[PDB]
Amino acid sequence: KEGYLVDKNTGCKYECLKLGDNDYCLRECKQQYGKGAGGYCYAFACWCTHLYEQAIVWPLPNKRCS
Repeated sequence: KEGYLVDKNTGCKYECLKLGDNDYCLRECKQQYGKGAGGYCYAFACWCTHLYEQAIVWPLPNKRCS
């Protein structure tokens, strides 16, 4: 159930730092979406790829960033 992790509030896209560097993506998903996660940095977006059914990926359905 993989994809870009999501801002659980406004459901704006979750922006990662310099693309390529799969360090911040990893870290971030580690310390919010669980100490067993993984991912990498696309074009200013953290695609995380180690996730469970109870990972949602951007946006939210019922409250995307309007």
